[PDB]
Amino acid sequence: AQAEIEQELNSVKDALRAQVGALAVTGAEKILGASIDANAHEQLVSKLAAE
Amino acid sequence: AQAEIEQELNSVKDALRAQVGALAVTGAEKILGASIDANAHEQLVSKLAAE
Amino acid sequence: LNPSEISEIIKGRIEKLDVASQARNEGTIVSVSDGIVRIYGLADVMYGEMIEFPGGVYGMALNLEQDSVGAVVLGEYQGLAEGMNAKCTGRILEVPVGPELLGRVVDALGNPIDGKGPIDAKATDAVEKVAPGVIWRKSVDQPVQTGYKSVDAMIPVGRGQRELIIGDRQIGKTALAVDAIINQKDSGIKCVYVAIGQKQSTIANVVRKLEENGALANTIVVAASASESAALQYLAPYSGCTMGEYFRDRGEDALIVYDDLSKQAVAYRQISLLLRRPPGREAYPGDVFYLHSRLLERASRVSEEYVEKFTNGAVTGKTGSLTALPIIETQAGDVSAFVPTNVISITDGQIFLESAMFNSGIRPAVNAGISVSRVGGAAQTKIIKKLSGGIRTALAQYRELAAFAQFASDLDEATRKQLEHGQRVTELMKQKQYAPMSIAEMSLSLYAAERGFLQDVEIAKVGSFEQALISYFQREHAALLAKINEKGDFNDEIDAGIKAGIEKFKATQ
Amino acid sequence: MQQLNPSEISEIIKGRIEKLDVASQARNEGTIVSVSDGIVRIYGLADVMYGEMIEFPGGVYGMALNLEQDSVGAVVLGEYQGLAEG
Amino acid sequence: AELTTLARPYAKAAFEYAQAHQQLADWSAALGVLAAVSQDDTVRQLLKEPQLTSSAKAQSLIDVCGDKLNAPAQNFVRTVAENKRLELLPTIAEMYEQLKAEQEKSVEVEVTSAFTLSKEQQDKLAKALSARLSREVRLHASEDASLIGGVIIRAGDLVIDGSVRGKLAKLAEALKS
Amino acid sequence: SSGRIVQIIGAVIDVEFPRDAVPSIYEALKVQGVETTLEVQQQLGDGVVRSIAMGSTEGLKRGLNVDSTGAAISVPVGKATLGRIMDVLGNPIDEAGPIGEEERWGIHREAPSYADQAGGNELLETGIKVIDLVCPFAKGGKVGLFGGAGVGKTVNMMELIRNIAIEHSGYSVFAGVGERTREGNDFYHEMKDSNVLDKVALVYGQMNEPPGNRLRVALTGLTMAEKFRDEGRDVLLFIDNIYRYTLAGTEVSALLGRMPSAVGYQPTLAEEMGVLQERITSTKKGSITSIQAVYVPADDLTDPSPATTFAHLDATVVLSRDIASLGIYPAVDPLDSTSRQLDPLVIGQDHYDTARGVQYVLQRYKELKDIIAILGMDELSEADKLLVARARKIQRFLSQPFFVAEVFTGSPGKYVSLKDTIAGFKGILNGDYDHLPEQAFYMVGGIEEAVEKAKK
Amino acid sequence: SSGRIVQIIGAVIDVEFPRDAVPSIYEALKVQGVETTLEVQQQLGDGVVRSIAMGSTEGLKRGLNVDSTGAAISVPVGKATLGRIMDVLGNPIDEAGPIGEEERWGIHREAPSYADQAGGNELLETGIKVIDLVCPFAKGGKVGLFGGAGVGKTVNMMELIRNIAIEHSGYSVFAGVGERTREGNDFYHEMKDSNVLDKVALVYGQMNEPPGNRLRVALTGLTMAEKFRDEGRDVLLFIDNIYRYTLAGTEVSALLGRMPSAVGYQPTLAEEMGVLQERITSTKKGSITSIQAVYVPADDLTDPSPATTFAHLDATVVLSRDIASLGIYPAVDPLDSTSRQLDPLVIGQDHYDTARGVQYVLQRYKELKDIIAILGMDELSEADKLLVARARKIQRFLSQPFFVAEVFTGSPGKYVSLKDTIAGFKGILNGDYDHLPEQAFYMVGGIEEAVEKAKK
Ligand SMILES: Nc1ncnc2c1ncn2[C@@H]1O[C@H](COP(=O)(O)OP(=O)(O)OP(=O)(O)O)[C@@H](O)[C@H]1O
Ligand SMILES: Nc1ncnc2c1ncn2[C@@H]1O[C@H](COP(=O)(O)OP(=O)(O)O)[C@@H](O)[C@H]1O
Ligand SMILES: Nc1ncnc2c1ncn2[C@@H]1O[C@H](COP(=O)(O)OP(=O)(O)O)[C@@H](O)[C@H]1O
Ligand SMILES: [Mg+2]
Ligand SMILES: [Mg+2]
Ligand SMILES: [Mg+2]
Repeated sequence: AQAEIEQELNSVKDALRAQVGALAVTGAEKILGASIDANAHEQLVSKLAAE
Repeated sequence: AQAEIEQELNSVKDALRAQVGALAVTGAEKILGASIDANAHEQLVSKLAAE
Repeated sequence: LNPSEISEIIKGRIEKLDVASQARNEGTIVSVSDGIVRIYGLADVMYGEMIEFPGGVYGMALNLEQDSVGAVVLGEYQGLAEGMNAKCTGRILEVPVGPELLGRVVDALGNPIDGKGPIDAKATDAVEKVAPGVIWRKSVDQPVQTGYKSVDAMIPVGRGQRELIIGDRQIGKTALAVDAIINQKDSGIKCVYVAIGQKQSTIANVVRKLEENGALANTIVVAASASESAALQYLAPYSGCTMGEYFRDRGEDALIVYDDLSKQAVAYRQISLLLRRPPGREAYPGDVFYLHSRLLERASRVSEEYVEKFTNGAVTGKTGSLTALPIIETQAGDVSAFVPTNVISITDGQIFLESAMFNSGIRPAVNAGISVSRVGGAAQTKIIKKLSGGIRTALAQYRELAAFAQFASDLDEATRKQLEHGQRVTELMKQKQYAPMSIAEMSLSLYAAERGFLQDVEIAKVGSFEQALISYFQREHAALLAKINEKGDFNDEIDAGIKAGIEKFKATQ
Repeated sequence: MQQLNPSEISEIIKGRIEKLDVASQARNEGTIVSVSDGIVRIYGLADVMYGEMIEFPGGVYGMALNLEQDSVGAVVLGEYQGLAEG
Repeated sequence: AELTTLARPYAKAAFEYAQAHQQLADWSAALGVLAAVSQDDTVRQLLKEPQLTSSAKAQSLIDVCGDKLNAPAQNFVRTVAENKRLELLPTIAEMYEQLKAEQEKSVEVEVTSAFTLSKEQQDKLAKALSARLSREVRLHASEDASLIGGVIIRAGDLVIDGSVRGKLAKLAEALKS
Repeated sequence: SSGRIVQIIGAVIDVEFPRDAVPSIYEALKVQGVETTLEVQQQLGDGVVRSIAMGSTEGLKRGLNVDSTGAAISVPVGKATLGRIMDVLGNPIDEAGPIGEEERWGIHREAPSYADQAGGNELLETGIKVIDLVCPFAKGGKVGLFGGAGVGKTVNMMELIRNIAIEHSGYSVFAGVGERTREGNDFYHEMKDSNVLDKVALVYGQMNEPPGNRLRVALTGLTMAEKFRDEGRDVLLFIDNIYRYTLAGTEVSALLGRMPSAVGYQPTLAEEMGVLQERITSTKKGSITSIQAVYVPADDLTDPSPATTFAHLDATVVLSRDIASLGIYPAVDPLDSTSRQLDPLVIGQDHYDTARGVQYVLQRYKELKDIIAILGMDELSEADKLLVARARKIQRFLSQPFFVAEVFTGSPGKYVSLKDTIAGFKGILNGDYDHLPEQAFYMVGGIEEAVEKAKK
Repeated sequence: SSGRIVQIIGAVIDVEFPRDAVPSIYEALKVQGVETTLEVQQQLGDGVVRSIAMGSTEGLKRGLNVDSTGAAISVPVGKATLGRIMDVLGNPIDEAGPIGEEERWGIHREAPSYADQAGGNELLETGIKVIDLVCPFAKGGKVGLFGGAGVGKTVNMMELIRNIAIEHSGYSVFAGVGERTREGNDFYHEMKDSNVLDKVALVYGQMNEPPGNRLRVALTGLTMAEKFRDEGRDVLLFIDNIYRYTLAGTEVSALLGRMPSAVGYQPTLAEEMGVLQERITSTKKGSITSIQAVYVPADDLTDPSPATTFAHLDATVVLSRDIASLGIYPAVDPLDSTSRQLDPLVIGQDHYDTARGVQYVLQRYKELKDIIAILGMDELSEADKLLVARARKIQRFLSQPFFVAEVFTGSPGKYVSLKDTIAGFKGILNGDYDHLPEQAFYMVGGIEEAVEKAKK
């Protein structure tokens, strides 16, 4: 009884978290797909060349 | 307990619906490796409308 | 359903992202067939190393040919395709370990499948390891009570011993091992149950029975069901062994059950034939002996010096152990098969279950003539060691005598005495499922038989006499049972105490 | 398609680049290609007869039993562990 | 058995001979011509016929290559045909180039970025890779719009990914796991 | 894009596609000039895929164009499938027109998770004495009828379909995997004339069919049962012969380039069985009660296919040829047959002790068989003589005339309740019928009819 | 020079070396960086050698450099090996530091020539009734303890070590081949507590170790025994399981590219066994007395491995599962067991007649055993009834409690002498004990104690 309630409750948090994570990744792709241009590559290719 | 879960679920659902924008811009900022605010707040208000 | 908590949980993964560059070794998928993937280009891949595929799918490198790498998928393979990139992680197969796994159901890789949340373990360990060498071990001299008088009296199991449970289908092999796990809830021994190639509803019923008997909080359940990849079914016994070894290496005792090593051998035969390795004695790989010998040699007792060296002096003056109860299925009693022959040759003893005895109502169905324990009396408490000496060989001789004297005319007193006693011990060895007996309860039952008190009792009344006697001693003699149950000690005071109680019982009940 | 034959080794192929007809010049002599479990495979000996005796370095002798299209499979009439490729 | 397992004896024999006689560039052209010539739709058919002898298929390929095959290269083709391996000619050239490159302490590095990078950046990546690998590096630069930003370097089996796409993928796996 | 046939060997076909357009495992493909369907089994490399034809390959040739459909074989599911007959690809084969489907589901799916499992123990009465006594069934559980050729499996199942439909009010799904076409016609008309047809979905892939059909028909029927279970219903899933799914896999295994295992079986035998068997289960959403017939090759229960099937079932009913030879039907063997429900905590002590008592008597009678054959019954002890007499009566009382077996002999069928079953065997064990003749127990339903038969 | 690892499949590894620098057959190789050794089994051609790893392959990668050592696996020999525990490569596996070695010998050697063979027949007393009666041993000879799983091979070897090794004044070698790691630890502590360890060289290769180790540990232990023999000493060599050397060859044979023979064994079964067994011999220089335990797969003595082993032994002791299943220990079969020393010209007519007398009585009883079970004892002749009773008593007087078996039996251990054994069996054969009950001979050392047990 009581343990099974917490088993269900945490499964609901994880089912919601799985949707929030997918949306956050999709959102991040669109932000980067507009914020990045030639002024950023000169700060990434140069960064990699030191690594 | 199943009735209480159904009754409380909409209270968190509208809260995560508001947090998606913060999670997306913070995720993009880490990936960019530099501050993104100057190229992200106008993206949040235009892209969050589709989530 | 608390908000903002989920945000900080997600922020903890975003804040800790590996944003820097990494130098990796890589390849390309060439073919995808029956859970087997072939790759070109993995120059630094080690044997048994984990391979990372797109979408978090993982594989393991098993064939390191001169021009190609043969890998097996650790999950569903149907999503993989030709041209996908194969990457290399400089890590051997590892699984989570610790007390956080107790009371949980996990897959062969340690992922939770019970829906009770994440496992906050603080330690991982390699799935494939070599057992501790000769100089680090110690002789077996501590008991492991299964709760069954037929097993605990005639085929004793000691801490660090390996005892095979063998028979045909549907005769109580799982019932014997699950009751042995249930009896450890108060013993201080941690338990591990490994399910290989079983249906998920059978696994769920065993977990429900462990929970119904109060034994689940002391058990780790490792599941590799019938629909899972042959690689996960092949690896599950080694993953469970690694979870049990955590307690052994830290000066603690553990017990592990492999519900079907014959199903692990069938999963390994599949992988090997799909990798095109040449077959042996029954289409099984040449190294099917080494599959089980490498697993079963880890179950052992380690010396105080080994525990002291492993824990860097944090634990001292304590030995550690891992006891194993492997299960094997035979076809119509045929023990000549390649896999049963190999496993019978590795364990420290075996418990043979017979279908003819099971159909005849002897339900624990232990054939005393074929079953044997190589540790013997060293694995028993003082009271059971003295009260059970010679019972196994006496029953073996009674079975022969009963067949030899079956249609012959009336024999001498020596023959009647042996036959009448063997019939009573045969009826006494019968026990019900989910009903274990303590050292004192088994001791009263053994004492009443070997000291001659059952000679006046009818065969059809032996079960009723035992149940009534135990109920009597539990009421009129509770302080004596509590004294016998402290360490299973025996002396003239306890012997006379039991004698006086049994005499008073029969003279008044 | 078909696996590598015993004659398909780089030391032999490199010899045929120099002289196309390098073999058959000494039909009574061959070179050891591989050694395993008392069996020796040799390239050459184009005129060996079935059951004839073969002489190896160190006074060791063998017998020709497999006269295949590309090589000779011979069994050692004593200890084989001293024989080697080449 | 892979074609690399089967072509190894021939490519290693051709390389050891070409190296010993200082003919590495002549055999690279000869094997490049045979590998190219054996892949032609009319020659591929001629090499598949069941009625022709090994010496006939070999002479036919030698007569077609002519000038490009010195006497040693012609002796090699008659050997490849005698063993019935003419289908491996494309693979034989490839292993020959790998032994040659490793001998010549040379490495061909493929490079990909979202959009074009300057000669100053290519020469900065080239000196870094040559200092790390201790070999001469030949950067085959190219572009791939699939990258949101940054660059990926492929020095044979070794890969170095500094792209924004690889970081988005690490986050997607970190959140799903 | 599209590919080209490069090789054809029996039911197996290899197709080459452009490197950027290679189809996925289990993806359905269609040949352009004949519309024959192919299912991709593996990717061989260089853009080549290996597939199994879902029809006849006679008349196909190398170089024909092949179209990739972008998805696995998809079949219609839901209410529109009730009272209709379909093939492996979900096409109607009853001449009644197109199926009024609302949606289609792909035939390949993962089994329900460990957390989705159901713990049901509710007893299901079959009305058959031997089954209700030693093999008690449960709602939402799995049953297997094991037996060699001509021992009673199709008759003993059709009697269960008739008896279980008395209390069950939901839907049923029937999958005919590699068996007689005449029996599919007989069953369809029987239900159509009885007006039972509007609550049953029928799928067929009989012995006349090529290997690809016989290999995937089981998945098509199960996909329809999973739709009804997932809608929250309680459904019955009947599989005409589950061994044919494994056998169709053996015919194709060597053509798929796999090395054979023991007695010529595919190396994937246990995995092919587990991938199908684990989907046939009850969940927290709805329940599937399933009955499957299991063929036993050359009467050998130790054969790899039957041996691998026992672990997937809750109740195992083992039919015997030696028992069928004596005249006893149903020809169930009490000593080899068993159920997970045969527990004191599930069925109560009275049933449990009656069943255990019957098994003890039959086991002791089996031990005396060789002595009785050599020396006769008269040499046994006074105790063994009484036990053998009761064993012979128990063995005959286990027989029962069925309502589907009436055509074979003429006798009317009998339905016996669990209460009447326990009372009859308990009385024979106690000795309440020691005076009645041994032939009075043969073919009589309830125990009171044995008393009336003894009057003649 | 050095080579590179080119391929790894299980325990087998291929290494390439320059064509002018290929390592010899049986040559030892070392992997760079990783702590592993390889043994060349075959030279494959084109500079490649096939080898078996002498350690686990989990860390190994293709392209690791490997160094040729120019010789076979070489182990320490002589006085420095006494009182030490070692692995296959001769490394110390005890915490006692480096071995005080002065010489190293390669593990691969030719057997002594036909002209070097010894001819001694000096009888050796074991203190065990059955063995001293039907299986008399001799100094410098070979003894084999044949038996299946769980019948007493290690226990009888432990009793023989106690009754021979301790009392002996020469050197001993104990080799644990495919033994349980627990048995090796139990034996070490017994030698340590008994102060015997300074006379024994211990070599261990248990079941947890790779196939290359189990394939060569027998050659390591034998190389140490050969050094002592060639010095003119009398040596004892004990081998817990010689079957495991054959099995390691079967496990690796197929990956070495060898086609299987009958019962799946390696084609080289008889030569691999002959190359090892012909070195375990006594010569004109010095002597080796050896006791080997032989595992019998599934108790069938006709299996190719046990069947090929009998011809290499002077004394063959056979342990029976049917005797062990009756509580009788030691579980030795007097009819199948034998020794080359059982000759009146080697021992004496009195001993020989007693042994053949016991065998005659037990052989006749074997045909009557099956008769009595169906038609009863009362139907046999007056001479048969008496003989059957003596046979059942003889069968029990073969039993004896051992000092190493007190943990299993509970009773104390008994040593019996050759004359005591002869006198006891002659008494039962002549009828001097016909009045004693059958149970009085079960587990009682000499004949006197049987007369005393009858009074209890
Ligand atoms: N002591 C007992 N007393 C009575 N019944 C028992 C006893 N032990 C087991 N049984 C019963 O007998 C059956 C044994 O089933 P169990 O699963 O344990 O056997 P198994 O050999 O593991 O079968 P399987 O091959 O399917 O795994 C069950 O119905 C169980 O309840
Ligand atoms: N009373 C009966 N008398 C004769 N045959 C019977 C009887 N009851 C059942 N049968 C047999 O039952 C069989 C049903 O199918 P079966 O042969 O057992 O399975 P399968 O055909 O699927 O392998 C029929 O072939 C029929 O011969
Ligand atoms: N002489 C004996 N006395 C008592 N028990 C014995 C004896 N010989 C064998 N056994 C029993 O068999 C086992 C010992 O035999 P072991 O040496 O381990 O057999 P194996 O041949 O398989 O190595 C123990 O379980 C022991 O009880
Ligand atoms: Mg079980
Ligand atoms: Mg049928
Ligand atoms: Mg041993």
